[PDB]
Amino acid sequence: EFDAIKIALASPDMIRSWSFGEVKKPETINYRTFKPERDGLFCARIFGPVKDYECLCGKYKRLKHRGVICEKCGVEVTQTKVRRERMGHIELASPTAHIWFLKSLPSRIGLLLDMPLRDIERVLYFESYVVIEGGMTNLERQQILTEEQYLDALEEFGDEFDAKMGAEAIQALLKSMDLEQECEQLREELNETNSETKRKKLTKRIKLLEAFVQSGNKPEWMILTVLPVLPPDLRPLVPLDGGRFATSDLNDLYRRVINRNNRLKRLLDLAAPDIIVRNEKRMLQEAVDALLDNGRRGRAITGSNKRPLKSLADMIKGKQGRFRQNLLGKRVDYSGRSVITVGPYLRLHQCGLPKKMALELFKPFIYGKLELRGLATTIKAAKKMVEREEAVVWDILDEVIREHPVLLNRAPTLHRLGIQAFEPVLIEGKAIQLHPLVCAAYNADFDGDQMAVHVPLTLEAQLEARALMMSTNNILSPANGEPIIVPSQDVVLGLYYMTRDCVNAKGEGMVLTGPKEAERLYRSGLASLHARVKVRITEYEKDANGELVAKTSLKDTTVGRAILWMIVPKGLPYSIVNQALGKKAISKMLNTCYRILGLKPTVIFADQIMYTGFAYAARSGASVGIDDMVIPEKKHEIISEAEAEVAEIQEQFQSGLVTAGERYNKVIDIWAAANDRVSKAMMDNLQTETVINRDGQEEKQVSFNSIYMMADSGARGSAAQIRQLAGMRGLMAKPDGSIIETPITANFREGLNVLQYFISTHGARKGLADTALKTANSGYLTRRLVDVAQDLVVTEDDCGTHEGIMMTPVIEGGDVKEPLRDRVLGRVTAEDVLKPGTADILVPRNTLLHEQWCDLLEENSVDAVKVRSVVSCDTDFGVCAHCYGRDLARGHIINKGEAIGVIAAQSIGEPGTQLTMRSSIQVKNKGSIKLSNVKSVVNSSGKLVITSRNTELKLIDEFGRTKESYKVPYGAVLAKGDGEQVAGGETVANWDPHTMPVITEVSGFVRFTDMIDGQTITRQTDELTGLSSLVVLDSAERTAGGKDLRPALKIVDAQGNDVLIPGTDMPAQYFLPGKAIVQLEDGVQISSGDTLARIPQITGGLPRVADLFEARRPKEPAILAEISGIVSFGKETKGKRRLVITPVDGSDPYEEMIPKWRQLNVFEGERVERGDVISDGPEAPHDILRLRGVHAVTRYIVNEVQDVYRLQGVKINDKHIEVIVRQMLRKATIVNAGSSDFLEGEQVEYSRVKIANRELEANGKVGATYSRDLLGITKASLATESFISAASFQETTRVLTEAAVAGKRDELRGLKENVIVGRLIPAGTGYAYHQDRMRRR
Amino acid sequence: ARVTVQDAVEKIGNRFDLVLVAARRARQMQVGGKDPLVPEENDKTTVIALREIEEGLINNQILDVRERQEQQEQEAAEL
Amino acid sequence: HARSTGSYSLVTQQPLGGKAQFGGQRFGEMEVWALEAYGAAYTLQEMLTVKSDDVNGRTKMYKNIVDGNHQMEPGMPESFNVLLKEIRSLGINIELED
RNA sequence: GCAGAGGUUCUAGCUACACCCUCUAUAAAAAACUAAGGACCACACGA
DNA sequence: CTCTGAATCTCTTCCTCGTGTGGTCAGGACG
DNA sequence: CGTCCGAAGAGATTCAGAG
Ligand SMILES: [Mg+2]
Repeated sequence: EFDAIKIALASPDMIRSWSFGEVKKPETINYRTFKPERDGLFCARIFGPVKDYECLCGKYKRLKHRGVICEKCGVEVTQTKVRRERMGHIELASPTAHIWFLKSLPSRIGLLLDMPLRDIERVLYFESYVVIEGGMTNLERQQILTEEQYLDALEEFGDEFDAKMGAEAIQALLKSMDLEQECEQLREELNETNSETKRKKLTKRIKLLEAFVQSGNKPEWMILTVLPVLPPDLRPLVPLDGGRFATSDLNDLYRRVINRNNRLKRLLDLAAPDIIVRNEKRMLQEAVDALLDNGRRGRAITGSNKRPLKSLADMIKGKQGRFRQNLLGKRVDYSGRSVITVGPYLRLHQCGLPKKMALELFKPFIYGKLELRGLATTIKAAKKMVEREEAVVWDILDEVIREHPVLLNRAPTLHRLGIQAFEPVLIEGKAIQLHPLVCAAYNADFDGDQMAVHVPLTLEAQLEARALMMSTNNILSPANGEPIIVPSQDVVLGLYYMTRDCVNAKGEGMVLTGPKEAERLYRSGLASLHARVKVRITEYEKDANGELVAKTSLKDTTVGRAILWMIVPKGLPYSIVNQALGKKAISKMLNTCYRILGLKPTVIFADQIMYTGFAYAARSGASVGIDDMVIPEKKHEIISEAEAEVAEIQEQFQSGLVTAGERYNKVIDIWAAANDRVSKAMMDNLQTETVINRDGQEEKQVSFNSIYMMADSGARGSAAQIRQLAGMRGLMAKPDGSIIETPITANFREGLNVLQYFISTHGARKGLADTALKTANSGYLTRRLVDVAQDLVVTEDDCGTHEGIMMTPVIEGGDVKEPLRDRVLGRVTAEDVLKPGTADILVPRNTLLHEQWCDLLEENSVDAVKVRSVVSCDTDFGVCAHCYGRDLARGHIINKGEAIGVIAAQSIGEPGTQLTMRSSIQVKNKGSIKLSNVKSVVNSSGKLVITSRNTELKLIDEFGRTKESYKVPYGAVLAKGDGEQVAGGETVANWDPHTMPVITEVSGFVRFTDMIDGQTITRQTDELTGLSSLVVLDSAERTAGGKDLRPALKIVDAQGNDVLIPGTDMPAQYFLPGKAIVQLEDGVQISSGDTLARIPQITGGLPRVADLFEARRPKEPAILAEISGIVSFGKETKGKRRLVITPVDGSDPYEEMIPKWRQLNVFEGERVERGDVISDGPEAPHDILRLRGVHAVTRYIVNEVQDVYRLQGVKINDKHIEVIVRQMLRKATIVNAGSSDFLEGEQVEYSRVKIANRELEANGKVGATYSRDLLGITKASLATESFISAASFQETTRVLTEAAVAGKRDELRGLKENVIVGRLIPAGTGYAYHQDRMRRR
Repeated sequence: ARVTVQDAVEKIGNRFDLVLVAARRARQMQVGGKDPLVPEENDKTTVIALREIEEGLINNQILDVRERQEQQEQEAAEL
Repeated sequence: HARSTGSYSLVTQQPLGGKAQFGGQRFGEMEVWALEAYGAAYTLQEMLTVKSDDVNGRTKMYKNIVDGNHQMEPGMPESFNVLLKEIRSLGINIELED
């Protein structure tokens, strides 16, 4: 219907145009009669008639009298709904500043005038006079002059000089100033002054002035002469409550504002003394401030119940504001709620639903069908028929529920699968029945959990619900390719009990014709459910070109595993049902079924497996009892040993051999050892103790105990959750987190001591409070993630970009956390992968890596695969399908259009509730060892030493893959050589953790140059070996006398001539910094790789993810080499040491300040490339993006957040993190304007500058260069081109103020904009409509 | 009756244009007197449109050309 | 708490804060995001416009469903008009281009 | 059946979301029928 | 003496839906 | 019968160290 939305500063004439009148009486209504006040806030003439086409007097009461006002009262007669849009204005006697521009953080009014805000709101509050047009005076146009100084000026500036005060005075200033003149005046100060901070302030002023010379806005408009009022129906009298008519809302603020305005009018016409008039003007200013934004001053005006009364800005911001309460998400009709019920008889495509709920929700449909069939002539009679619940109504109801999906909806819809469609099955009752499989997807319990049901109305709505939202269409969660409808708790236990074996069970040994015979034997009761019997199966495989071949063989198995064979579809092999079939096995089964058979066979197989699991779990009778949890017989002796050990430790501490700290550490260690021992004893008693024969003498099998079956199967439970039942509960921590010295030895099968239960409830309360805080933190993170997203949809199909990220299996010192098979699956490569054979196109350039390709990758032993990343995509206002990859919910490429920003945000934020809050190098296995970027010189010991700093051991096996990766500290000696085969279990590199060696690159004679004993390095004594060792004094500790001279170590030969670096004219000098112990004195020869000086030397929870996504700089940021070159030092650590890096070829205009306490891994004789770390500690993403590139920072953040998610046992595909990061760094800064219109200081969206410079480079012109910058989610979201999106997120007042100053027009084009407006969403079915609309323009 | 729309989306590889075309088909069936080509089995319009798409005889191109022909004989009705 | 049509609120959000008072459940911001994640732009649009606050839209949808033609007359949410009036009343002209 | 009135009932009924018939300045042979309002703050609880 | 970095001060939220209750400008008398 | 009175981080704002 309508084009883009624009926002601008409201001109007073525009306000007059808006208003259909002018309110004068403060009074709203009469109580004598609910008729509105003649000139009050509720008024008929100003805002239209109260009743539908009736006047106040009632002279005209029919529709034919529309468009004519009354006579005695002169009120227009029209619809009452017109009263919801007619506005009015208040003619303020004295102009009042708008608080939004006044008390803004940047202070629009103050910044525009380039004067401090203290002065501004001093002159607003009538306690200091500004000097309008000072002219031929000492005082200037922008000058403060309080009462006494004003009198001092007045008594001797009695000329025509005038210095107005108040908001009128600032209006005078704003009128006097010319915006263009100020811009051209400040341009030369911008071009001249070299101060960074000062120029930053000048640009901020220039931006404000430019945003007013471009937009049709006048600076004077900020001061508001007329105050608009809302339509009365938007701020009504509130329900009568028996005539009480009372609520502290806008009506009250408007009443007080009108009262003050009338008082000012009376005083102005009365010519009251200036002090009283000034006080009343201050009161009016405070009233307008409270009206617009209450709480933007010290005292928030308070209504009844002594609470801040909601203002005109409290209803546009916050959770209860109009945006997030009525636009972003709004209540809906055709909706009902009830507790949920299992109802296993249902299929996941359908759900149970009460008759009353179907009758109430589908009332219009029932009325329509009744009218069509003629059962009721009219809607009114049909409605009565629905009330009578006549039997004919139920038959009609069954017709409108045949194929009408409903949207089951749980309240905390964390992710996409929170709401799913279902075909309602009419059930008698009052509880909605939810299919058991989708409970895991819903994260829904059956403990009073309630979920709303919504009824799609239009054919488009029902049809898209059926096509997309059906549980049949949602098998794989959007977070990862793993199935989401997997048998979760009880059916998995039934399958696990089904697929086991006794070594001697009834009916074991005989051969079975097939699964039918197995079912016949089990049901007849003459053969046990799980007995090892050979069966004949017709296994079907599709190894042909889609054709299924039949293989018949006698596979040894059990009866229970044979039962499942008739359930599985034809394509699945028998090797998947021949195991114990725990939770992981069933998940792998369902994934293979989805990837082989498809979707419909997977749905049918899931339903059948659910049926059989439930049925045979019922037949199993897998109960729980006291005898089912066994106490280890060795638990008593383990407890006795632990008590003896703690007694010995306490006795040692009493003597004084061990102090408190080491005693505490020893006790904790020995109690942990006892806990591990008792846990192992419990597991042995729970899975090994079972003794059962084989018709022979004796045999031992895996236990059939109830708790072991319910825990090992993965049905429900874990290692700690089973330890806390039979074994020692373990050391339980205090509130602060420090461990109680004495653990809760007693388990839950036995009783607990009162102190033991006190520690237990300490831990439980800590966990409950942690969960209560963590769910709120995760909700906030999900909101931020969604809103930094929601403008990113798959707009194209391909971009032809060769860029991407090189996907490599992640190694964090240990084993392979995620193999490349599960890391690149579903993503489209960027360049051809090759096997060890070179120039081999194993996988072509632009083929999606499905299961077959990934399986081929593993057997070809690939190491690193370059893949097209969503970050590297060059598509504007979206990304292409190929750069994203698989949908992760359907086995194909992402559909052109589907919104992936919201999918990624929900996938990231869903596990937020599941998160938390608080040497030597040894080879592991056999394999080759090669080093990357390594410089080594053979020493006299035959070992290997490293000259580079980022040498990093990668362990290559005989397959060519990197089994292990270890970081090599500088100077660490390597026992083995390059490419030397090593056997797992022996250390290859070892070093002193508290020592930084200065090992020499080339052996030879070293002369002590600039070494003075007494001034630079004092010869300290030694009380340990008897031979003194030279220790270099610290620069801060040593005086300036020994500080000016530069310590150095010159290398010479036997003839005394200097030795130069191989290939470098610079001699191999070495600098010794402070605190460097030099055992080797002068005249001592040094071999290669010999140490010269022995220089001596976190969170992973939800807050870590929040910091990572907000791009928070760490408390101790790691310094990275901004430029590549040699290192030089400047100041003598005068408070802040400065470091300068100069390249061999280029200039050195970069200087960095480094505090003394920061450890430096770099010296002044080595070459460091750009991005190499200098200090130690966490590195901010901003520096990584600036130096190492966008791909490097994307990889860093993806790896960090995945490692955070790894510890909690939750897996999220890296594409979600990648797209969120792409949305994070969508802003760019133009370092050189070039020929583009963009200014240098200006930062613009990367899409804008990319489009502009690609257009400029399309022809002979040269495009402008830019510098991309990374900013946090909560900062990228507000800093967006859409004002209506940033306003809806956070800081609504600031965003709206900046938009109104800018005059910027929102073009919609984002999911959340079109949601707020209420039009089609450019995400799914609306994407085609939006692209048609664009192509029609 | 139908449970899943898989074969339909292998017929129409968009999963989004499928909804639009079947919605147009359902609109033709309800608002107009159009007879569904697959005979119904006591099925609603929104599912019989998906049945029509499943057999492959109804999609965006056939629907567009069919409505274009209907418009053509609509001009030709008055000669 | 099942409901089809009932009395509406000040902002004209139809469900009227569901309780004893006959109400519809708040299709909150999380559920809107969930539909956005799906390829849902018709059910979301209908349930954020013609099912909640569009007075002309609501009346037309009711008349259409009782007629038998489940056709959405989109219109515009009245909550957005309320927001426009509230932002204008602050003194910030926010309008639409035709 | 769109601007009004009348009719057999029951003050009033003209599509008000709304139910039957008449015509453009005139009132009755006729059974099924009728109503279109409604906030915030706190508490407790559930998931 | 004028900015530099740094301490200080101020703003801006800090989940998402339900179900029961209860309390809320309060003009007041005079032409 | 009507009518007039913790907490956590970011950014602006001082504010300060050093030549
Ligand atoms: Mg539950």
